[PDB]
Amino acid sequence: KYRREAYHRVFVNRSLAMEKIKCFGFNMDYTLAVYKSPEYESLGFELTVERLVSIGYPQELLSFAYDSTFPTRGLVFDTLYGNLLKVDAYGNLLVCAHGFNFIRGPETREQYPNKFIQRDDTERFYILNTLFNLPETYLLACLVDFFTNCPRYTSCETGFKDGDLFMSYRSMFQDVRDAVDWVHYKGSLKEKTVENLEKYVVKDGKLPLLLSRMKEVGKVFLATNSDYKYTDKIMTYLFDFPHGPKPGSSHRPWQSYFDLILVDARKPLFFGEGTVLRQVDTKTGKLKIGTYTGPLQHGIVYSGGSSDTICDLLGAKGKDILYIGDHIFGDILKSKKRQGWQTFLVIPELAQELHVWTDKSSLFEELQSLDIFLAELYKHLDSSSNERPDISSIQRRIKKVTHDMDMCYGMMGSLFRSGSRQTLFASQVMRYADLYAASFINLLYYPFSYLFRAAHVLMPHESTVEH
Amino acid sequence: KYRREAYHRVFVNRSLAMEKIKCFGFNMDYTLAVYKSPEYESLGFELTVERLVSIGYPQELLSFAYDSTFPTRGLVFDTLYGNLLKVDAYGNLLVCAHGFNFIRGPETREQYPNKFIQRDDTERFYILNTLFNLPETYLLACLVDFFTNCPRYTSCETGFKDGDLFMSYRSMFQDVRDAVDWVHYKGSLKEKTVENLEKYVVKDGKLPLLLSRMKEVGKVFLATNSDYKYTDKIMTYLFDFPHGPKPGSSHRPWQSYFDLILVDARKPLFFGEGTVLRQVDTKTGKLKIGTYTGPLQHGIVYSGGSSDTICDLLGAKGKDILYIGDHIFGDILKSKKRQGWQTFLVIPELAQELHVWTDKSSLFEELQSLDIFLAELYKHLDSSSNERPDISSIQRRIKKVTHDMDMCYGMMGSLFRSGSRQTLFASQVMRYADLYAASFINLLYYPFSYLFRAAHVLMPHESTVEH
Amino acid sequence: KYRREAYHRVFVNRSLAMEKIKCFGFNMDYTLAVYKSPEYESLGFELTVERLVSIGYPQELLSFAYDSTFPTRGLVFDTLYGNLLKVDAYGNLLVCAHGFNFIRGPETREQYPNKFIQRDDTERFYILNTLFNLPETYLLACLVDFFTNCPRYTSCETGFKDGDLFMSYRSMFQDVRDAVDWVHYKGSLKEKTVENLEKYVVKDGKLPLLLSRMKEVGKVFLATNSDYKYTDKIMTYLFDFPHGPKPGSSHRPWQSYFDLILVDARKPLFFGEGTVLRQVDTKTGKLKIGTYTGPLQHGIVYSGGSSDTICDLLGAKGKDILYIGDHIFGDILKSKKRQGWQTFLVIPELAQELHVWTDKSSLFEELQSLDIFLAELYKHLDSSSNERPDISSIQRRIKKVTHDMDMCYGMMGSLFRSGSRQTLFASQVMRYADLYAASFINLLYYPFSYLFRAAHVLMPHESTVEH
Amino acid sequence: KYRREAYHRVFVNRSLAMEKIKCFGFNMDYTLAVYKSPEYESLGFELTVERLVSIGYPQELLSFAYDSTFPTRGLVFDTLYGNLLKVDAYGNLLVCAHGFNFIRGPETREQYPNKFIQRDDTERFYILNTLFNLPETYLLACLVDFFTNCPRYTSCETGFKDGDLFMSYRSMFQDVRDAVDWVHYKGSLKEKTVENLEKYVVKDGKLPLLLSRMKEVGKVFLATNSDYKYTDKIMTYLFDFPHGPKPGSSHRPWQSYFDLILVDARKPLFFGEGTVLRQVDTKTGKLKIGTYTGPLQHGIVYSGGSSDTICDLLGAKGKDILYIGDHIFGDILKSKKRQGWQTFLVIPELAQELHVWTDKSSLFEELQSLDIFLAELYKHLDSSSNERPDISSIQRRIKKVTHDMDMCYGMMGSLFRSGSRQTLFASQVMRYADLYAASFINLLYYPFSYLFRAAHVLMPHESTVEH
Ligand SMILES: [Mn+2]
Ligand SMILES: [Mn+2]
Ligand SMILES: [Mn+2]
Ligand SMILES: [Mn+2]
Repeated sequence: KYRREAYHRVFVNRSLAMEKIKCFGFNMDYTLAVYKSPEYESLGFELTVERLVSIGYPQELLSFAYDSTFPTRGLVFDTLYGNLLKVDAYGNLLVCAHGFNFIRGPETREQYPNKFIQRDDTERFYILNTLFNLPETYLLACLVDFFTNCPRYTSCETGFKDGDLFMSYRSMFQDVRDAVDWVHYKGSLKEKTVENLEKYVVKDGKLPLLLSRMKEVGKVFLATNSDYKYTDKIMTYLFDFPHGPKPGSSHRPWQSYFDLILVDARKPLFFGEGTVLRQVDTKTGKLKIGTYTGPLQHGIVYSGGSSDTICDLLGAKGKDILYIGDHIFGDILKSKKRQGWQTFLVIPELAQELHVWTDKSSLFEELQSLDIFLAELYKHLDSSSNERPDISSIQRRIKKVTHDMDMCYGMMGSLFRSGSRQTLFASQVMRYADLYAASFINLLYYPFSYLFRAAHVLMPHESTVEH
Repeated sequence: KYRREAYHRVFVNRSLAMEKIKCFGFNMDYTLAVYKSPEYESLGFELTVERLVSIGYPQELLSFAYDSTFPTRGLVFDTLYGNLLKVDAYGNLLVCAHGFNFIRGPETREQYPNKFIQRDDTERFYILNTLFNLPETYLLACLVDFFTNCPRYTSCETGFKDGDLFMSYRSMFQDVRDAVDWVHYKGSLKEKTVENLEKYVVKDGKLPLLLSRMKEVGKVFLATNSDYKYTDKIMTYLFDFPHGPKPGSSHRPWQSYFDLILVDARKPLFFGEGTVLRQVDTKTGKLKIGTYTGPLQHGIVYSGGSSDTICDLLGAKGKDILYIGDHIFGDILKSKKRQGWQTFLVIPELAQELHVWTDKSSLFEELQSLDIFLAELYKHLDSSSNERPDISSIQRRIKKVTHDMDMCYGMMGSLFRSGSRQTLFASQVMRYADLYAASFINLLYYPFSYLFRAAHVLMPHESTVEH
Repeated sequence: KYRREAYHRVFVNRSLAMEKIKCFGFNMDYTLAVYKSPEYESLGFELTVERLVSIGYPQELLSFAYDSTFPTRGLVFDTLYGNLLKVDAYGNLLVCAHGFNFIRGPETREQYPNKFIQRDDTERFYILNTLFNLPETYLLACLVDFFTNCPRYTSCETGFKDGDLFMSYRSMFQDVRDAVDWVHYKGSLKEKTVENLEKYVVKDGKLPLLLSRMKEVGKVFLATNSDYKYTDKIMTYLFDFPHGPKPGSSHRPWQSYFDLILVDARKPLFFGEGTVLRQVDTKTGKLKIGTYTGPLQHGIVYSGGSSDTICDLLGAKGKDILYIGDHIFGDILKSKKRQGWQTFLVIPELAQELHVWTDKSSLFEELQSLDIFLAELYKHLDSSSNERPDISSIQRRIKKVTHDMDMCYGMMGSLFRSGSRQTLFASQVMRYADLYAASFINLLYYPFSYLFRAAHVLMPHESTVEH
Repeated sequence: KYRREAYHRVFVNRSLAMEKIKCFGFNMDYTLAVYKSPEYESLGFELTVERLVSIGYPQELLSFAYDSTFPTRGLVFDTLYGNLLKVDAYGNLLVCAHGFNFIRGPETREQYPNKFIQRDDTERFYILNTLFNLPETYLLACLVDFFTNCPRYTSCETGFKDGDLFMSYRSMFQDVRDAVDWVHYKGSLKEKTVENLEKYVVKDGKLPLLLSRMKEVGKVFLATNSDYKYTDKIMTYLFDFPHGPKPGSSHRPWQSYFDLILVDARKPLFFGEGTVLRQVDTKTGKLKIGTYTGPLQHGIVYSGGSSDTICDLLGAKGKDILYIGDHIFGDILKSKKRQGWQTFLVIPELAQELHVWTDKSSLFEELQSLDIFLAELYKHLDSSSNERPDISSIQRRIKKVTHDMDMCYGMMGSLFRSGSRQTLFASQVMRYADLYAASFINLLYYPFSYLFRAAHVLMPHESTVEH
């Protein structure tokens, strides 16, 4: 079967007829504005450590340097025990690292009955799904690791003693949750991003190309959580080329690419009741007291609003809308809110994941062989056979190799799978995302008539027995 | 790769080393005692209809004949709208049946906001998961269909006018809930099973052979929900052969195969608090005055108890126990109760579903040809090229062929999937079962040294890109 | 101030000028047709018990005798714990009865977190508001009590073991819900009422006198939920006197008193969408082939319809209509449906409750003496003085005397209050009813020019400080 | 019966034994810290207008001067129509003012079907319950009034046109909700309060007196939403006297009056799950990284936390706690959260209310007379009488007089009642408050042994018929 080159591919959870698509919606941060890596994470990391120091934390935090090779996205911080957990779709622990000390085997079960956590218990466990969580994730490890090995800190099971005062991982987590939040919304993160854009944000003429062709088959809108001063800066840079969509054409403003522009969306509340629909005065970047209602002329820019409001202005309905973004949402209203958008989920980790999947075929093959052999020793055996062939050295070599394969993805494994088992993150992707790729940009390699036909997912009795 | 024949396979969700199994636990009903189909469904069906009529439902209910080709296990009854729903792992409706009229396409949105249900509502939706639910599934369809088309009944959104009386589907469903309950627990269902065991229950000497071999390598126990009177009749019939485990050998009683036997288990409550541990007078079948607990001397038959008590009585830890059964439980206590068994789930539908996967390969292969060709019509295309090639006709042949395939399994399709999407049921199997096969009997084809290595389950970007 | 005798009074929640009333609407059942007590309760009680037994409840249910001294109208059945709850306007438990054992003091907290229920849960709690609910109230108590104390039944938190069967209170309640429904709508309850009208229904010539006088000053209509067959029997019995309105005058048919008559009203649905407006063939009692709508010529008897259609047929606006009845509705459409009637609510308990307020004044006055004295023991005291005067004994005499008072109204006390706190029922009366009396008949003592001026309802700082 | 002087009285909704009280909890803002009136409201008003001007609103807003005689607490802003509504306990409109134009009579019904609003519809209606709402309330009127009469503004039904731009009352309301919030939490409101304390906050040596006696019979805690820098300033001023509790005694720090001090409570979330329990470093007023757990020694000061945490540290249970405050809470968790505090609700408006109730007895009397007379004209009348005595001039004089009585409380009537009918605010008081007074300070006139015995609330048939 013909398939495009792996790195251009859009992958398909649920089938989707692109001719049917009338409106393309865009997330900005980490979707059109891909922040550069590991620079941007380093930036967030350092400002968060500097905020933690300024509010009391010890100076050794300034020795911390963000390491992009530790965190995998989607881990669970357990504020009871201070652990970064990699669980599966149902709650089973696949990885448990205390600080940087990976708890391997039976001693996990000591803390976690049945190697199992009830991931609905959000008072105890915080999911770290988003791309911005990456620094917070490495940081939580650094903090747990440092205090655990710092002689002036007595480690107990839920935190650390220091004389009369006790700092629990729950208190420690909230300080980190505050700092992070403070950095995003009151620190210099936006500011220092906007003043060295070439170091932090990607630029690529494929962005104005693809959006322009999208605008010839349908409408294009932007629904971003950032304000207008931030969005104007970021979007001006992404469209700063000495031409427009194609070489030779005049450059045009980034606004000219969107039928509707909405900032201050307040997602996910955006997707329910919303906030009052407001309008931004594009000169001050402040909200106008008035708001222009009616037709959909260009030059207007909205703040607040609702999915319904955006859908009414565009004159669409949910299934006419392909929402393109890096965030995974719930369906807490899908059973009442009659309107339901399609989804394209951006998953940047896929780029390096696909490199491992190809550039490391020797480990996938050699696992295939150790399983061939295994399935051969037991060939002529049934329950009558009482032979116990030694397979320890084999069972050893499968661990060492699937661990090697794991570590190709970094110290916390693949985003989508630990060893054989799938992650909780993979399931949310399969639940939420009709389409997904490493960047939406890969839509450029598909015609807008394209029929995306879902990939079959097989249960064991389907993947391992022939027709 | 070498694989055992499809109909002897045990399938592996999570990997398992059998050499580490020190106890084999058995469900009785629909595990060891496979009731014959469609006879046993019919017998429950007719007694339930007969119980309903004896409380006032019209005499036309007696014209019903149970029909095995309609129900698929695991469907959801909507008590609001009187519909049988086949949903996916996340709540997406795959199939809506009001009685026998299948709601196809857009008028499902009319009743279900995004073709979606919030299946966490155990006041509106009822899962029909179990093999005993099959009659009650088909009954619900018949009842809603009859009152819909009976001229003397006015049909409403949420029920029927029965003259001056309003019969809500929810009130009608609880009537069917109580009748099934009453028939199983107080009617003639058990008695009419015992007095014609050959008509209702499967027999096979493979059962004592296997259980004899399990007792060579580990302890063996029976934890059933039935009473000892019924359990003696059933287990004695199943072991009525003019020889013991092998041919030529002396027959031994069915008790002799179990180091522990437990009736009145009251699962799932069994698996948490439980009930008081009782001891059955094997003679009367009534409970003893006390309970001689202590040594594991076979001859004692317990009533009630808890998972905890079995493990103590057998002197074993959870991970030593492989619990063999046909019921899917939830991990509601997995995060606290330090003891957690391994599981083998018996899924009988697998036999005839494996038949369709093999004797209907004309359809799988043709759908694949329609997918090779589809991919070929778009080989040289991109967002640049604006050809709109007509695919509607071939896009019609894919519907008819996936409908034909879905219909190879009955009117509600495969247990595990609808066309391409996986069923809620498939995912509950995935969460619960370490191993699964059409019958537990299939263990007989594997050495008890076997390493069951799990099947890789691929995401779209895994199944669709090469190494 | 001059007031009419207590037993002739009409009480005023919201003020009303009768001279502005242009239509008088009548509920039939338990308004115009006051069923005799305890005979009619008994007759429904015995048929419901007899319906339950015919579907499998034990024969001891036939030993039950309906007992008028137990139930108070407006109680809440908890389907979880099988309790009859008397709560206040905000959800505070005043009284908890498991069967006939009254839960007093601290073990109510054991079942109810703050002696409180979230009465918005129409899946767990059921309000028993209506005069037809009285039998079903007492029945629920008997049933829970019998299975609690019957030796062959094991009692659980949420139900009973009926041998191998679990009978939940919720499942037991819906059985009683359907039986009452069936008895009213399909059993012999109506027929056994018609064939001994003198035993079951009150008669009084004050009824035609009043309705004759209303027709002098305004239009008059009947909007009942019963059918015309039943309505003819009932209304003809009520008007069977050997004279018309006054003595000496010629009798006239019961129809002659109504400008419009409406059966099969299907209230409350009547009050919104409604049903199609139908016309009854007065001869057969079956529906005509069509409906001759138009002029208001008396002789036409309608079926179905809506509040809207009555107003159109009478050519009147809501505020012209005074709806006389015994049922309390909710303001679920009051904020949109521009049409809203005035209301007179019939509360029969008021007769004997007015008796206790007058013939038990020995108790009210003594409680007041205990309050004068209590206030006297603390006259010269403040946060300065630290005397702790012993009041426990007098604080005991206040309990026994408020219990004695509460018991002057039956085992569940007054309809409107428990000791000092007001009942949920009292506040629903307050929300719904403009006027209220023990019977609508009491209008007869007021001129149709009367200005009903509302009673001031004082807050503590109003009732307890002088001008 | 003996009663203390009206202005010293504590009023009693539900009975409460003060000997039973172990812990006294305190709200700060508007409870211990009574802000002076109308100065403090003026202050908030002006800063909010200045914030509205700075973000775009027209300069004429600076002409606004806060008028304390317009707002009554507890009104409903309807963002659809821009109306301040005074409704009753169930949704019935008692007052409707558009800006300063009081809609009186039938034209209300044009906008409000049945003079009724569904007050649960919080997307449309905002309740203005709190003391801080007073300026926002007057302001909403000023804004609606100004734009309505400003020639350059075209008034429509849901807002105002100004050429191409439309400003809806919903957009207008959110700007006011923002400004207000901004003033409280980022403007100079706290700041300018703290720098002229003698103009804004009341001081009274009865505060340290009463708290000291409370500390001799039980524990005292503070649970305030303000931070520690604000709380220290405010509390130091309230206890700035040249003595301690009594004349002649040494002054002691305000902290010495509390066993537990909690700031940053985040009520009402405080009363559910809470926030992490933190500790404040009393020198910086910033949060310590550590937190001291264990005994309850003085010198420690908490931030965040939970009702449960405060209750555990104090070693109490809900009914041991009398929570003293000016805010009215819901019981959204009262049906699950096992712990439930008693309540003392501070209602400052009561001071002036009680002056009207006494200093204006001539209007209450003259209404009593017009009702005596009314009840006399209709004395010798029944339904036989067809006399229509003219009572228009009387019915006129009752309106003019109950309007005069109303206006003694200000332009929007009493806090607790409009004319005869009670307000929605009065009902929440009766639901939430076990005790209430104009200031908690009145506890000083009651012994701590005092039994507060609820005031009887009477239904019409109880207040108007004798024993
Ligand atoms: Mn984003
Ligand atoms: Mn079973
Ligand atoms: Mn009625
Ligand atoms: Mn306050």
